[PDB]
Amino acid sequence: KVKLTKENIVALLTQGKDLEFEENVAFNFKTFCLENLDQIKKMSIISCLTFLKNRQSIMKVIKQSDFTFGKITIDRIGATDMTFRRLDSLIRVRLVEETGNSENLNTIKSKIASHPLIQAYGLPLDDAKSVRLAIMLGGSLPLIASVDSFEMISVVLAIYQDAKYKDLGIDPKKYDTKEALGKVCTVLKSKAFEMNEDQVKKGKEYAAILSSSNPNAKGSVAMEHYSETLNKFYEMFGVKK
Amino acid sequence: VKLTKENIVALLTQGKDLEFENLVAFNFKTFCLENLDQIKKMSIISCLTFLKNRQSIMKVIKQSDFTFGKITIKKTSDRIGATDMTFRRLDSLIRVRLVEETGNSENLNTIKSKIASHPLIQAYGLPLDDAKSVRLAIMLGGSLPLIASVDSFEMISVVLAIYQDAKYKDLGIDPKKYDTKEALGKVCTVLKSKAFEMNEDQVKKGKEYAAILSSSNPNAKGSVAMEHYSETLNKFYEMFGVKKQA
Amino acid sequence: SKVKLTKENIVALLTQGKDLEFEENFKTFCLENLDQIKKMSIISCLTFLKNRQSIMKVIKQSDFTFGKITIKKRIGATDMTFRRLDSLIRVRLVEETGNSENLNTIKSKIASHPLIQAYGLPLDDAKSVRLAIMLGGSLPLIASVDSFEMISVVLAIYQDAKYKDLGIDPKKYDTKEALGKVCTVLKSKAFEMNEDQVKKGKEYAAILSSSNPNAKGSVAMEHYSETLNKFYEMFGVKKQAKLAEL
DNA sequence: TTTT
DNA sequence: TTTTTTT
DNA sequence: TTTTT
Repeated sequence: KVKLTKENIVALLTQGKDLEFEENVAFNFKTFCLENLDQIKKMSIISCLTFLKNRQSIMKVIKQSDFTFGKITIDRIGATDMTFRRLDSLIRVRLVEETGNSENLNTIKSKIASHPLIQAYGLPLDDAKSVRLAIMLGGSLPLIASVDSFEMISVVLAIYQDAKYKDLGIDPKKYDTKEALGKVCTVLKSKAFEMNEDQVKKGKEYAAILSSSNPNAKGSVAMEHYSETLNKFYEMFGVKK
Repeated sequence: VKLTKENIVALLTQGKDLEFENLVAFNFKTFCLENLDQIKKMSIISCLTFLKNRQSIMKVIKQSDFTFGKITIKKTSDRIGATDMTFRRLDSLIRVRLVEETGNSENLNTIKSKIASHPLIQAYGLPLDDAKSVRLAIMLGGSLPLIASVDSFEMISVVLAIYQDAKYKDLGIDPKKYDTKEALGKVCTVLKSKAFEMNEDQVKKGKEYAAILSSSNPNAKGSVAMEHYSETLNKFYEMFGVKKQA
Repeated sequence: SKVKLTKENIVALLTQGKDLEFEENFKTFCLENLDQIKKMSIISCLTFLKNRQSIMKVIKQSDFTFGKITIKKRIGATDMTFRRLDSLIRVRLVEETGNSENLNTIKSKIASHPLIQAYGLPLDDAKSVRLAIMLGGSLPLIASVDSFEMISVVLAIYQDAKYKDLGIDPKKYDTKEALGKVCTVLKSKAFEMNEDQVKKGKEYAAILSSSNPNAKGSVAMEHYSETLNKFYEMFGVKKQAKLAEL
């Protein structure tokens, strides 16, 4: 029995030797969060929301080459290392904190109505919890779930994305929506997180806003615009609209 | 500011408030007007072959960067430009090209004969008598949201979209692979975006197509299980007790 | 007129006014590179299967090179891919079940693999062990190797039927598409299922029928199975109820 | 607006 | 519903 | 514990 590594896999396939892989250190993002979060709080709240909006756009440019910003620069990742998903996740955790201040919250909610991911969910933007979910959308749920009080909002969003992946236009091949939820629970069990009635009810408040979201708007305002004519064709075919 | 690497380093390193912009506004009708001439250089028999072998042809194109003539599919990733050529954009051009040829008697006759053996055809039990019926056949399997933006193709798109929506069970359409409500929903967005109005002429035109669809004899399945294989496959489903055959 | 479907033929289809038609091997790939994999230990092979998913991520980490062979992660017909490696090893392992002593080693070791026991597959004879080697493999690839046709397509059907019981996610693995691809392979080699091949298939199907399938998602999701299911049903149909006070 |  | 990181 | 819509 040998530790599962990259150099062992090349030897597995090239040698007549009998090899097995131990399976059975430890990275904590919450601990990582406590460190680098102070550094991201020096970012402007506006600079953070631009990051969320251009996430995929910013990502492609960063992946062009070794990307260096300040003293940190973004294939086995060390526990102190900064990753794009880790940068994204810090920025999201940071922003949720600002939803406790009314002045920042108004700017966030208003600007947060203009995200590409937002409106696609058709998520209602009413209270602070409504804003936090918007900040949550598109983030690395396995990472963020490890931060305290972020456990339920993470696993709740994970299930909704798993359930409604079609409506949300989520390609299961591009994004494994089951695996994501599977990973979240792995993280919660590592912190021995237990889901009590308070956490579950807290989750249900989160869950409510997600049910009230409307994943497809444009396609449902044009259909009703032509519904008089559309329904006349429905009727000729089997069933009556 | 324009999105660059130096603006991103300033986003993360400065207490300054920064902004940048994302996707490309695309209009298939314009794309069609441009690239349709390049597709007119294909043989009509070659076009129907493309349609008949759609899935097979796609996979080969998707193996690598595919270049033909001036056109290149550029494989995938980095999103898609409004000027760029895609497989679906290619497929839809070929269908649009074919539908125009239905104004010609000799061409109408060759297509009608050649397209009668396609797998998607026969699955609909579509009768091929007149020109309008043949257009519907060319239409089958095509990207209705793309083709609908092209002039005069609005009604045939939305009527077929609704029919697929009503008869999606009879047609053996998997709701997970193809959301038949979403598809109709996209077509109307396209029609509404060009301010298409359904007057009595268009509605009357729509009904001419719809008539052809009621008279059609829709058939589920029509997959790649041989007439030699259907008999043996279902014995095993029954062995697992999961066959509905009788 | 009728031509083989290739990349140069598709360019000729689109760029030439000539009339072209089509009208429709890994086995060859198998005969070549399998000898490279035969130097592996049978135990090393079973380690590969057991640790399939984990090893894959390490391989997908970068361009993976072992011996003369390298996995990039475009693909040549001769290039080696992860699935091609996995399928080679599974074919290799099936050959070794023709030897009684090796059959014991495989039977003993593979009895502890996660996919087995999830199937609740009983391990008695050689044919039972082959099905065990078969689990999780690429059915369309392995189907192209001779004499692997029936075990491939029978297992493909069992999975299409029992995907619910096996805890198989239709989103991650299209259980119909897989079956569809296997038959496509059989038709491409013009495979015929006579009474004997079906009799052979029925022998396999029997063993899968005698199996008792029990699957649960990973380790942690089963630990949280009681609380998790409560959340799925709240996102069922459509509901917008808010909860106000006065 | 994509290997539907 | 052959080629891919498809439980 | 990664460029996962």
